Amino acid sequence: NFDPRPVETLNVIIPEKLDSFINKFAEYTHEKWAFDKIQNNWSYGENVDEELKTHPMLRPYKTFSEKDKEIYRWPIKESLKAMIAWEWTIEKAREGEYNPQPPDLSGVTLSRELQAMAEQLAENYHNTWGRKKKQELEAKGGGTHPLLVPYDTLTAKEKARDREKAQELLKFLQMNGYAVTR
Ligand SMILES: [K+]
Repeated sequence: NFDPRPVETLNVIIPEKLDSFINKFAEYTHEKWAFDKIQNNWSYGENVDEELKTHPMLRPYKTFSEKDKEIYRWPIKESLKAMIAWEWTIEKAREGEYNPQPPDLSGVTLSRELQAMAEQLAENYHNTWGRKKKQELEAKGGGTHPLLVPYDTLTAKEKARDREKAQELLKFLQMNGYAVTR
């Protein structure tokens, strides 16, 4: 049985001094996506077109409106607000380390303790998805979904996407010299 309760972020305020990290990481996530698109021969085009493989977001993050940057910044803000909600500390302890070439995060090793923190983030992403999914199903007439179970009961394969998202955030924080502790 599954009763997902993602942490409540609505009144959680991110400190001003994280705004710079938020934009850098948003730019990173856009570049990564763009890089993968371009490797499959997508190119800029005014419209999204699956036959022609064009996408209007295939251009520099720097050239976006605030609305389009927000596509990438929103989910990062939601992750940071969950961490702040859980009373984790995020502090800049050290100095940090169209043709997108985003940094490679393959070589970033997270401590066991940060990997443990990634599990709480992943479970929260799963609970956010599961709560939204229950609403979506009810709005459409009812029905079910095989992943509407507690995160801990998921298979390793089923957990991967939420683990990868949680690891990417914690790796980019580390790379930019942030210590994350609880
Ligand atoms: K970019």
